[PDB]
Amino acid sequence: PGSMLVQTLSCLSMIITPAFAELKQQDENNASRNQAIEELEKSIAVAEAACPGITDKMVKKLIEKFQ
Amino acid sequence: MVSMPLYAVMYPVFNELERVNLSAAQTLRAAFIKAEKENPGLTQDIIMKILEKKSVEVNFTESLLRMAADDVEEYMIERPEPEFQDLNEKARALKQILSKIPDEINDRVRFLQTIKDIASAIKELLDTVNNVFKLEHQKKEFVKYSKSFSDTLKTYFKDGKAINVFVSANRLIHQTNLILQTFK
Repeated sequence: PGSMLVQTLSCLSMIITPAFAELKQQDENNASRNQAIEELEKSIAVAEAACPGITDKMVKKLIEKFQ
Repeated sequence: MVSMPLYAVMYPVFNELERVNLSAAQTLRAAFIKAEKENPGLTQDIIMKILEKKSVEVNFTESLLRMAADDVEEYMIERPEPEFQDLNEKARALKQILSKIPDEINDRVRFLQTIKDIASAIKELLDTVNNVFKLEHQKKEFVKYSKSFSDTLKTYFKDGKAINVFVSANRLIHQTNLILQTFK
């Protein structure tokens, strides 16, 4: 359907993946930190699969706290 | 306990996500808890990086301080004894006053009043803890971070760097929450 467009527009692909990549780049040799980051992204993906759009809402509310 | 950025920033977001889907929300919460558990300071990095990627320009610790006065339910005391009700009131007051710092620090008169208010609130909170006692490790930690806040003020009036005051205020709020949780 609109599969590719939906996931392309989701904050998972738009925000989370690059952000986490950079977070790893902050300390590229720290194994446990990078593994924590990877597991976290995996779990966010699980949550997104369980409820499409929830990452968008997480991000939006997040920034709505900081305005 | 979890880290302050987690419970103060992310936890309320997780709660609001529950009406969307409870399972997925619980997944998010548990995941963040585990990630922060494994590598402390990570939640802050995540939040700041996300704020960066959305071009939200505001100081993280200042905003943290601004939003840090609300109750954390899972840590809060709901007991019928006078000592604990007093504990909750005093702790609440301290957290609120400390949260008002970013709004008052750019006006020296107001800020000079805020310092007196904070001293008063800390005195009363300590009174209340003493009333509960009739443990001491948490009291000592609280005293240490109060003193640290005082010293931070001393440094601030010299170098004028408010960010340090924001940091100390946040840590004192976290210690207040720790008092709450330990007495719970």
